[PDB]
Amino acid sequence: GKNIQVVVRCRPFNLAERKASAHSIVECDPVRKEVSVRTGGLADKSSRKTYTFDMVFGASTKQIDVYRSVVCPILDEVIMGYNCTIFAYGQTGTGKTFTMEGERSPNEEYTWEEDPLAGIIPRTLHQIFEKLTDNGTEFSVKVSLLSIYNEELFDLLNPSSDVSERLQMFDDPRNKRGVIIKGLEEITVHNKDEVYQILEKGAAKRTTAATLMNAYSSRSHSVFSVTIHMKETTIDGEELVKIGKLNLVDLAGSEQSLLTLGRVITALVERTPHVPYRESKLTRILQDSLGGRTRTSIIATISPASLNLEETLSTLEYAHRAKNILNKPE
Ligand SMILES: Nc1ncnc2c1ncn2[C@@H]1O[C@H](COP(=O)(O)OP(=O)(O)O)[C@@H](O)[C@H]1O
Repeated sequence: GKNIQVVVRCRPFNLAERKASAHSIVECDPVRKEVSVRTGGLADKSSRKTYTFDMVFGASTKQIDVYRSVVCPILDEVIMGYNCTIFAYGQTGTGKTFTMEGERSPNEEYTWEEDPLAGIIPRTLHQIFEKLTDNGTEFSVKVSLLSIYNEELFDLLNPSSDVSERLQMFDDPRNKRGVIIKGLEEITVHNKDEVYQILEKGAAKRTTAATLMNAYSSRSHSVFSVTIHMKETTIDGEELVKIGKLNLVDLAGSEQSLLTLGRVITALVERTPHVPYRESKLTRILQDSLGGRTRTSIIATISPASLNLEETLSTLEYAHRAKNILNKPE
């Protein structure tokens, strides 16, 4: 079965949309894995758009269910020493941050499974520290967070010297599918909770970028990379080294790297040779994590409000395009 999982997640009405007495036009059916939009400016009951995906998560879907479906199979591959990428795609205010970062529950117990509102990124770190420690495998975990705007790279974690300088990138001679981003701040994570500091720094930096770059907030991609270094011995000296990399990507709604990414995924899905990784910064950076038949995931976040009709249709079309799944009968 395809190693490229494409899922749609529709959030619930917030409260503001409630004040604007927003109403629903999106029809979620997680059993048939279909999401339908009911069009009609002057009220239409003779044409509704339906899409099918690998998974459809309605408003009541809890974080752990999204995580268990999308991330678990993938983290499995990363722990085996492979490179994988999980994308979050959708316009602002649809649910990427909630899905990718979520809400913290400090002062509480845990188990990567019990955290009620933790997002993919924190929960991933949470499962990593729990899984590898229970297994008794020696490991280290470092992370980076870069931004892509107007096909230029920006380090969102570098402490000093960080008010506008670009990161440079060039292929590196010993992994033709990889590239080297010199100067890219890589922060080592000693315990799961340390990720919150990182995300805040990233967020602050992102807040500044917006005051310098027009529509940054809606035209930037972020790649949050977590590298896992593992090693197990055998009281004989036999060492097994595994280095895994998981890219958590936040894609800006289609309201360049986005164009090339859809052609690459489509190409991987259709098995067309010559996947155009080189035609954008994002696809060059992730090339080595969209390698063999590695596992890939794309979460499309949408709003259930009629007011976002066009945006939802936009997001859905893109997800549908990346991996075309034929609608079932009836
Ligand atoms: N599925 C959800 N369940 C409860 N609240 C959600 C859910 N998804 C998003 N939200 C809420 O929406 C807002 C966050 O949206 P956000 O994730 O930032 O969207 P985007 O990723 O487009 O920026 C907060 O109110 C957050 O609590």
